Amino acid sequence: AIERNLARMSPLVSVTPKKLTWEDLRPIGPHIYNHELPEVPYNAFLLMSDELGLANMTEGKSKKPKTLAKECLEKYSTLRDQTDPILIMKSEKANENFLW
Amino acid sequence: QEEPKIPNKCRVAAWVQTEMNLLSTLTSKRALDLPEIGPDVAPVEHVGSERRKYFVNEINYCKASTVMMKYVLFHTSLLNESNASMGKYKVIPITNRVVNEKGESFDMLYGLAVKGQSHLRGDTDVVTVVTFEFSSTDPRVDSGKWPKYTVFRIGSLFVSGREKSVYLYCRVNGTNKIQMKWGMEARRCLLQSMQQMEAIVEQESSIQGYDMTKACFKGDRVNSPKTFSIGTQEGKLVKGSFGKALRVIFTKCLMHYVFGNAQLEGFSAESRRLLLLIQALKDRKGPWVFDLEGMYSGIEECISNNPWVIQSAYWFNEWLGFEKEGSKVLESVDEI
Amino acid sequence: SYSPTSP
Amino acid sequence: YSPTSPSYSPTSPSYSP
Amino acid sequence: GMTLAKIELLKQLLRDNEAKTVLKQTTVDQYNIIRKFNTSRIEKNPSLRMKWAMCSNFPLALTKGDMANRIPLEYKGIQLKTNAEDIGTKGQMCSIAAVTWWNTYGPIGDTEGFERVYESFFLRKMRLDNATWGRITFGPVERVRKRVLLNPLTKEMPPDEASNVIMEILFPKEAGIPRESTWIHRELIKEKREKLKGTMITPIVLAYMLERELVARRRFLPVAGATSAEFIEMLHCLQGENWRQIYHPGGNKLTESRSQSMIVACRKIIRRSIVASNPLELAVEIANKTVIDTEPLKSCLAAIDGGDVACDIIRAALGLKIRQRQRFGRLELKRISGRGFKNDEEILIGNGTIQKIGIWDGEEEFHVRCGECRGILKKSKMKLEKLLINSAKKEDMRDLIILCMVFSQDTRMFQGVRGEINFLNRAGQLLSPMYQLQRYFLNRSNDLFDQWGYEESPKASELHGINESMNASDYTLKGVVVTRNVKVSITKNLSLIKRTGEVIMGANDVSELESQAQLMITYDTPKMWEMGTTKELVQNTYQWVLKNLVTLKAQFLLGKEDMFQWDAFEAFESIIPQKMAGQYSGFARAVLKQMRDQEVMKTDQFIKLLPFCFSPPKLRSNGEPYQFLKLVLKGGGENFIEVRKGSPLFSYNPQTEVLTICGRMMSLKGKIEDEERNRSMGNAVLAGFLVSGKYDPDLGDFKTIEELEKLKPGEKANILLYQGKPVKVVKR
Amino acid sequence: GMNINPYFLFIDVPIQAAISTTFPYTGVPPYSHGTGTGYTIDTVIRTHEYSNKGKQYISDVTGCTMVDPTNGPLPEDNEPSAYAQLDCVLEALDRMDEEHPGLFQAASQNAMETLMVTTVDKLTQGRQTFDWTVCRNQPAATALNTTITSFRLNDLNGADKGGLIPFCQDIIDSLDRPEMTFFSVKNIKKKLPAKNRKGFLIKRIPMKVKDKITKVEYIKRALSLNTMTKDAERGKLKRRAIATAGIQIRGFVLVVENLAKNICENLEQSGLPVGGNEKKAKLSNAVAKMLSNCPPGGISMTVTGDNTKWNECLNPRIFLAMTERITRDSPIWFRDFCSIAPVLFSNKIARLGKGFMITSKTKRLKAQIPCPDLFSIPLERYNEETRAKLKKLKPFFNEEGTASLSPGMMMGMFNMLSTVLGVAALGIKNIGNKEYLWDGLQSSDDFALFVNAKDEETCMEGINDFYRTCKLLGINMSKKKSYCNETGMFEFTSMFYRDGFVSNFAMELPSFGVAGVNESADMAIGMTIIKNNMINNGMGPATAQTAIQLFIADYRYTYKCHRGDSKVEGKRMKIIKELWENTKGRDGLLVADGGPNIYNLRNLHIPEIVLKYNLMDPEYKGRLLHPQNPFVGHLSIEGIKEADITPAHGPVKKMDYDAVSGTHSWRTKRNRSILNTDQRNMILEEQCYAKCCNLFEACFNSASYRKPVGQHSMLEAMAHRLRMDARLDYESGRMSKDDFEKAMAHLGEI
RNA sequence: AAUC
RNA sequence: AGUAGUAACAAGAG
RNA sequence: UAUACCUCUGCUUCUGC
Ligand SMILES: *O=P([O])([O])OP([O])(=O)O[C][C]1O[C]([N+]2=[C]N([C])C3=C2N=C([N])[N]C3=O)[C]([O])[C]1[O]
Repeated sequence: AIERNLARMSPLVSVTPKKLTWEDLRPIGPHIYNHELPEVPYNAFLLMSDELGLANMTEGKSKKPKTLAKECLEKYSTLRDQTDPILIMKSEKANENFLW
Repeated sequence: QEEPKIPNKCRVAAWVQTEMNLLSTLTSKRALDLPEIGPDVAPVEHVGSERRKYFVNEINYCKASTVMMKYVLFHTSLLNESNASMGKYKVIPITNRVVNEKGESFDMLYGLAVKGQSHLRGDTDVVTVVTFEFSSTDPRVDSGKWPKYTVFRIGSLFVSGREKSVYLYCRVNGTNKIQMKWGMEARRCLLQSMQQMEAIVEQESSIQGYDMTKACFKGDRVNSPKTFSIGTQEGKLVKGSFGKALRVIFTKCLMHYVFGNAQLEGFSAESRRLLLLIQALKDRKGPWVFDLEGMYSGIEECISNNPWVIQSAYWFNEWLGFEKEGSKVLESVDEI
Repeated sequence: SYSPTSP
Repeated sequence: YSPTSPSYSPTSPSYSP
Repeated sequence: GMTLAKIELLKQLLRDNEAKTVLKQTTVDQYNIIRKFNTSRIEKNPSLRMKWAMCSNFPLALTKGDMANRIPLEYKGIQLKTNAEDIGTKGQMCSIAAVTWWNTYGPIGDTEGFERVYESFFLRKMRLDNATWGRITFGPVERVRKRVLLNPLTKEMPPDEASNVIMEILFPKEAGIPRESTWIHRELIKEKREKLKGTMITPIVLAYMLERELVARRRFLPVAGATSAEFIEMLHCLQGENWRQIYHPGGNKLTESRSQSMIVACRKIIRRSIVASNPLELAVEIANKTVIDTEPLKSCLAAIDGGDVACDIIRAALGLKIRQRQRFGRLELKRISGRGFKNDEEILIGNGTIQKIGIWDGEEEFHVRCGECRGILKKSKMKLEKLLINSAKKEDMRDLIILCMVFSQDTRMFQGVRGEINFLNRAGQLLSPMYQLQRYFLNRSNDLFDQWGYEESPKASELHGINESMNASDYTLKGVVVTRNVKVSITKNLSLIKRTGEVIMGANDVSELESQAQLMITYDTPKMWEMGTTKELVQNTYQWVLKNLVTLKAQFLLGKEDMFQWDAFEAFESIIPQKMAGQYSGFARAVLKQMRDQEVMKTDQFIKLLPFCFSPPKLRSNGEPYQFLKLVLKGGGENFIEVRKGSPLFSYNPQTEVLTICGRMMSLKGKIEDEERNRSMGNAVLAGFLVSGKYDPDLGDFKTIEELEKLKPGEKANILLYQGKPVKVVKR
Repeated sequence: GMNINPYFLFIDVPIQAAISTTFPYTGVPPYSHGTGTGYTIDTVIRTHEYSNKGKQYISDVTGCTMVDPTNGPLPEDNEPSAYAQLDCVLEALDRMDEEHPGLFQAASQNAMETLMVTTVDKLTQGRQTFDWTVCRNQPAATALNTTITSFRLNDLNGADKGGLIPFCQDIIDSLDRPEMTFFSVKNIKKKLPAKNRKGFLIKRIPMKVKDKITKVEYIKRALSLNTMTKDAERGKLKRRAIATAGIQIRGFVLVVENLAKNICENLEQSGLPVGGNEKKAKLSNAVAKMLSNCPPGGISMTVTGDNTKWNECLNPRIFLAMTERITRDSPIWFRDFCSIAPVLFSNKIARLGKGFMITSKTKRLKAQIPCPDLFSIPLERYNEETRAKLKKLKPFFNEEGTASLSPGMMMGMFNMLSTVLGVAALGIKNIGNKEYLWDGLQSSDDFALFVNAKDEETCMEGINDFYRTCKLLGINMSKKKSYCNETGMFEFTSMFYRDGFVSNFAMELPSFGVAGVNESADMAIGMTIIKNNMINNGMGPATAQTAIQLFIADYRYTYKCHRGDSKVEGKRMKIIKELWENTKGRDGLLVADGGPNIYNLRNLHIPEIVLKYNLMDPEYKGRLLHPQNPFVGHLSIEGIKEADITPAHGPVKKMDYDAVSGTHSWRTKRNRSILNTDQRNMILEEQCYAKCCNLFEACFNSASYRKPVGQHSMLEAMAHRLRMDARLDYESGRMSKDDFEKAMAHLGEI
C-alpha cells in the first residue's frame, strides 16, 4: 500500500535537499546594519557599566537601609544638598519638575 | 479591540559592545556575599577549595560581579516592600556592600528608587518603580542610548584628579513578581560560567595527570598558561587569558538575565541550529539542509529591539566571517 | 591565594 | 606533593634508546 | 479511656445532617477520594509563591490545639500569630517568627527513641564518620550506566512483603489476611516493635522510615568500579569523567559483595597478563599488590571459600588451595570428576523464540547444596542423567530439584518456558540468559515438572523417590533419587596441571564477561593504568606516544625499530581482539616503514598506528600484509580506529593542529613539519601502495579491501580517503 | 580599543563541548498576559486548514460541523497534511508485529489485567481537570467527587463497586440518560440568636438545589475541552494554546496510554517511556550499533529531525484504527473499551477560553466579551488579526460559544501511542528495494533518523522517501527546523551527541534555587539537586562547592534566617539573635535558626537535622523536634518524602528527598481569595469531609499508610470497630462498668 | 557471579 | 506615563 | 442611596499529557 501510495503521490512533495557550503551561510539580521532605523536604546532596569557608587566605609556592622542611605549622603553632603535643577537630557514623555 | 503594539526594529549600537568590554574588565572591589562552608576532609574538597580560590576571585574582582550583586540585592528588597507595604509609596535605596584589596567594608549607594502601589495579584501584574541613579557618564556623548532617561547635573567629584561631573539618570521603569524573583536568583550566573571552565580544567587535568587549574590561569614549571580567541583589533583576531575567557561567559550569562525575554529565547533556540550546521562544516561532516531560508526567517524574526540579540546577531556575523576564512586552509588538504 | 591581571 | 604541582603526576612510561 | 471519647465524638458528628449522609453514602474505597477533596489548587510556581509569601505578615498555619495556644499573640513587639483562623487547619495563622520563638522559648518536648526511629539516616552518617579517604587521581574514567541500589537496606523485600511486615509492627489489627511472610520475618517484627515501643512520633512517620529500610531504591547511575549501595550513596565524591577518588566506607561490608569484587579483580589481572611473555610472572606481580577496598586479593582468596575458574588460577599463582566451587544463585556446586567446555548454541524455547546460550559439553559430576539440603548431581551435553539428594525441608528439596534441572540445560527444561521472559533489558542491554531462566522456574514451577516427565521409583535398600507434592511416592521425576546418607601446580601460560599431566583449568576457561565490581579494586603498583578499560587504555597509551613523540619519531626516522616492541604498547594489545592483533601489526609496521623510507611522513598517522606494532606481525600467503579500513577493539560498536578517516576514539584536525582522543583535545603545534601540511594521506593509508595522480574516470569505481589486496605490483587504482577526497594510488 | 566577542570561544572549544553557554536559563521565561482565545481560535482554524480538502459532514448526535481528512486526496505541496491513508498505517503496524513477534497481544494482556485491578481513586492522581457540572477547571480529586455525587442522583452507582470498569461503564451509559440532574448550592438567609441590640444575626447558609440539563447539552459538556495558553515555555518567541480534558474521557485515556506504554518499553527505537541515565544508556547502544553495523566503505548519515504541526495533523480516527489492530487477539469487551477514548476525541468540542477585551482609549474603559457574545459585536470593532480569525471560525462556531474540532489532538495526552505511530515509520527501513537502509529514534514529536547507504546522493534520496512515507501516517517533518549531517554528532530532545552525549549543565540550572516547599524540605532538596548534578550533569567539586554557597544565600534571604552572630536586621532575625546568645551548642543550630552551614561535597546525602543532632543542646532539640508541635499537621505519606519539581522539557515529575519531621517542616496558609467569591460554600463542604476522614483515621490508624478497602458503608466500619474496642477494653479491664454501658448506649443509637 |  | 509585546497590568470586590 | 477615611483579598477570573 505504502509502495502504491508513494508511486501515485505527486513528486512536488519532497524535502528538496541541498549540501551546505560556507558561502550559503549569509549573515543573520540584514536590517541591524541599516542606519535608517534608530540606534537601540538602553532598556535595563538599573545602570550597569555607567553606574557610580558613593563609597561610605562601614563600622563592620549591618545597618537599616534608610540609615545607610542617610549616612552615605551625610558624607557626600554637596550632592545631598543640591536643590538647584540643572537639566541635561529629557525623556520624550516625562516631567522635569515632577521628577526633580 | 485596539491593534497590538509590536516591538519596533532597531539597528546595532556600540554601547552594548562597550557594556560587554567594561563589565568583563577587572576591578579592586569584591561584591559577592558567598557564605561559609563545611570543613574540607576528602582530598576532592581540598582540590575543590583551591580550584575556587582561582575561579571565584577571577569573577569577584570584575565589574559584572558587582552589577550582578546590585540587581540581586535590589530585586530582593524591592520584592520585600512590594508584598509588606502594598498600599504605601516607599523610597528604596540601591545598596551594595563591597570589599577592597586591603579588606575594608565600603557600603555603596548608586542612587534612590521609588516603588508605587504593589497590589500584585497575577504574577505578570506590574509595579511601577522610578529610578534616580548617579553616573560619571555625560548623556550628550551617546545621545541615542538614553531616549528613555531624564538627566540632571547635580555637582562634581575628583575621583581620579580631573573634575569628573556627577549626573543623575532619572527613569520611570516597571517590574513584576516573576522578574523580582528571577532577580534574587541571579547568583546562579556564577555556576553556568564556572562549570563550563572547570570542565576545561578537568579535561586538561586528565591529560597532564595533575590539577591543571594553577597551570591554565598563570602557568607552572612544565605548562604555560591557556589562551583563547577573545576579540578583534580593527578586523584582526586577538588572544586572551583563561581568566578573561571565564569572565566573558559570566558577563554573557548576566546579560542573558538583564536582557532576558521572549526575543532572546526565540533567537537563542533557532540560532543553535545554525551554530551546529557551522560545527558540522568545521568537523567536515558534509552537512545537508532541506529549507535554509525558512530556518533563517525563524532566527531573524527574533531580532527587533533587544540590545543583546541585536549585538549577538552582529558578533555571530563577525565570528561566521572569521570561521569562513579558516575554511580555506582545509579545502586545500589531500588534493596533490 | 590568587589575584587576577589584564592588559 | 599538592595536586597543583607537576610532580604530583605519576612517573609515567618514558621511552629510551 | 480513648474508646469512649471516639464514640462521643462520633455521636456529635452524626447529629450534623451533612456528616451523617456522607458517612452513610461514602464507601471505604471512596475514603481515598473525599480525603483528597479541598479548595486548594496546585501551585505551578512554588519557588516564587514561597519567596513572595515569606514577605507577608502571617504566611504559616498552626493546627488548632492547646500547643498552638502555648504560643503568645506577640513577643517583644513582634506579631507571632493572628486571631483569624486559616481555612485549611481551622487554627490561628502565624509568622515565621513564631517558629523561631517555639525553637527558642517554646515547651521542651520528649525526644526518647528518636535515634532508634531515624536509624536508617544515623547509619548513613555513621558510615561517613568511620570512613577513611585515600588519594585523588587525575586521568580518564570510562563510566557505565548500570541499574544500582541507591541506599543500603536492613533486610531486602518486595513492596508487598515489606508493606505487610510494616503493618504487623505498627497496625496489627488492620493488617488483614496473615501470609507466610509474617513467619519468615517474625524475628524482624519482634525486634522493630521493641525498638519502636517508647516513642511519641506519629505512626505514618515510623511506617515511612521502615519502608525506607525494607523497600529497594534501585535506579540507573553512571558508575566505575563501585556498585555496592554504601559506595553509590557517595557516588558524587567517588569519581567524575576526568578524575577518581579512593574512599573506604566505614561500618560493615558483606561477604557476597567481597566475593563479587574478588572475581572481577582476578578476571581483569588474567585478561591483561595473558598477552605478556611469561603471564604468571606478571599475574603474581599485580595479584600481590591488588587490594579490594582495604583487604588484599590474597587475603580475600584465602578467607573466602568460593569463586570461579579465574580465582583458582590466581590462588595457584599466589600458592593457595583451589576451591573448584561453581555457584548458580542459591545453588552452590563443587566439581568431583569430569571437565566441560562452553560453546554458544542457538537454543529454541517453548514460547517460540531463539536465544544465544553458552552450552556445556562432556559428562561431569558435582556436589550440589541448597540451604539445609545436600546431594550429588550428574549431567551430559543438554541432558540431566542422575540426581542424588538427602531429606531436609520440603521447600529446600523443592528448590534444589528446580536449580539442578535449569543447570543441566536439558531440552525438556527450555520446552517448559511457556510465558514471558526478558533476555534483553529496558535500556537494550543484555541479561544473563541462564540466570533469567533460573528466576522464571523458581516461582512458576508447575510447568517445569509437567513438561519434564515421570517413571517408577528406585527399588534399593535406602533409595525411595518423591513426586511433585514432595512426598515419598511411587511416580518420581525422570532421573531423580533420594537417599538416607550424605594438590596442583601452575604453568607459565596460566594453566593448572595435576601430577599426571592432566590440565583442569586454563586462561581460555575464564569468562570473557567484563562487568563492574561491587567494592573498589585498587592496584598498589605504579603500572595500574594497564588494568584499565578499553577507552581508558586507548587514551592513556596515545598520551604516552605524544609524551615521547620527539625521541620516538627521531630514532625511527634514523632507522632503529626498537620502539615497535616497547613496554607501553603491551597493555594496549590486551584490549585488541587477540585474533587479528598480529594482522594489525603487519599492516601498521608496513604503513609506518612506508612513511620513513618513501619520505611521505604524516606525524598524526605515525601516532595513530605506532601502538598497534607491538604484536608480532602476521602477513598473507604471498608476503604482503593484510589491508584494513578500520581497526576494531574489545567491546562496543564505538571502539575502532578508522585508517582512511577519523574515528570516535582517534581524530585529527589539520586546520587547528588539534588531536581529539576519546573527547579529550591535545595540540600538535610545534611537532609537525611545514611540508607535511601539503603531503596527502593516500601514501600512508595502505601498505605497499603510493599516490600517482588524481581520480581517473577510466579505472572505474573505488575498490574494496579485497580488490586492493589481490592486485599485482605496478597496477593503478582509485581509493576514497574520506567523503569528497578521491585519490589515484598505485602498488609498489 | 580591544573589542571582545563572546562567540570567539567556539574557535577554541566546539559548540557541543560548550553548548551550556547557548542556553539563557539565568533569564526569565516567557509568560502569557490576558486571554488565550486568539491563540485557541488560531489552532482551531489551522487544525481545519490542514484537513479542509477532506470530507465535511454534520454530526447527527451533537449537531456540529465535523471534518474527516483520513483517506482524503494526497497532498501536492509541502504544507502540513492530516490526509493519512488507513492502509499505509495498517501496513506499517503489520511490519511492527512481524519485526516484534506477539508484542500486541502481550501488551494488551498486561493492560487488560491491570484495568481489572485499577481502582476508581486512580482518577484522583491528576492535575486541574474540567468539571462538567460547574463548567470550570477544578482539582481531579474534587472534579471526580462532583461527578460521583451527580451520577448518584441520575442513578449510576458503578463507582461504589470500587473498580474503574463499572465506573467507565456508567460514563458511556450516562450519555443515554434523557436528563442529567446535578447539585448547584444556592445561599439562604437564617436568623440565629446572638448578643446584638436585636438579639440575633443573619448567616447565609448554603442549600443544594437539583438543576437539570438536556441529553444533547450533557453529551457536548462530556466531549468539551477547556483551553488556556502555555506559560513558562522556554526557547519560543510567540506563545501557543493548550487544553484540559474532562473526567469522562480521562478514564479511557489512562488504559490506551498504558497499552501503548507496554509496546513502547519493548520497542528498541523509542526514547519513551525511558528517562534519565536509562534513556542515555539506550540511545548510546542504539547509536553504537546503528554506527558499527553500516556497510564498510559507505556513509552513515544522522538527520537531526523535528516534526512541525504534530498535534494539529494527527487524527483520532487513525488512533482508533491502531487500537483495533493491537487488540485483535484480546476479547471483545476490551476491544470496545480501548475504542471509546479515540471515539470521544473524534467528536470532541473546544471551549474558546475567556474571550476578547474591548476598550475606548479616550473614555478609558474596558470590558471582556464572552465567547458566546463574539458575533454580538460587528467585526469592524475587532482588529485585523482577530477579524480574519473570527470569519474563518464562523463555519465551526457553536451558539453556546465553542468550536467543533473533529480533527487534530488539541490537548495531546496520547504521547506513547503517538510515538508508536512514529516508530512504525522507522520500522519500514526501505521502499522499492533501493540501495539505502534508514532507522531512527522517536520521543513523541521529536525524532532522529539514521541512514546507511552507498553515497550521500543515495542517503538524501533515502531521507526523501521517509518524508513521503510519514505524510501517509499524518507525520509532517519540519523542512525548516530539521537538518542532516554525517553520523558522529546530532541532537534529540535537547540532548547533544558528539562521539558520546555531551554534558549540558544549563538545562538543570533553574532547579538549584529554593524549590519553595518549606525550610526543612528545601534544604534536603537543595543539596540532593547539587549532589545529583555532580553525578549526572558533570559539575566539578569547585562549582559544586559554590552551588552550596549560592544555595545558603538564596535560602537565608528567602526564609530571612541569617547567622545569629551576623547583625542583619529583620522581624525574625531579632529572635534568631537571642537564640544564638541563649544556645551554647551554636554549631548544633540549623541554618533556618541562624546556625552555621556545615554542608560540603561528602555529606550532601545526610539530612541537616541528623548531621547536627549530637551537637544540639538537650532543650533546643526537644523544642525543634517536639512530637505534639502545632506547625507540622496531619502528614500524608507523599507529604513527607516527595515534592514537585518543574524541569524545562517534560511533564512535572515529583522527586523524593530525605528530611527529619521537625518545627521547620510547616505548611503555609490557604489562598483566601475564595472568601470573597460565591465558592465560599466549598470551605464548609471540605471541613465536613475533613471531620469524617479525620475521625475515620482515629478509628483506623493504617488508613494514613495503606488505602482502606471495602464496598460497605464508611459508618458501618467505624461502628463495628468502636463496638469491639469497647468490649475488649471492658473484658481486659481498661474500660469500667460506668463507661461500657454509656459506650453501648451511644452505639445503640447507631 | 546476574536477576530483583 | 511606564512596564511590556500579538494582551495585559498600571488594584479588585462587599 | 447609606454605612465606607470602613471591611475583606494578592495564584483560586480557567495553568493540560
Ligand atoms: O558465568 P558464565 O559465563 O561462565 O556462565 P554460567 O551462567 O554457566 O555460569 C555459572 C557457573 O556454572 C558453571 N557451569 C554451568 N554449567 C551448566 C556447567 C558449568 N560448569 C561445568 N563444569 N559444567 C556445566 O555443565 C559455569 O562454569 C559457571 O562457573
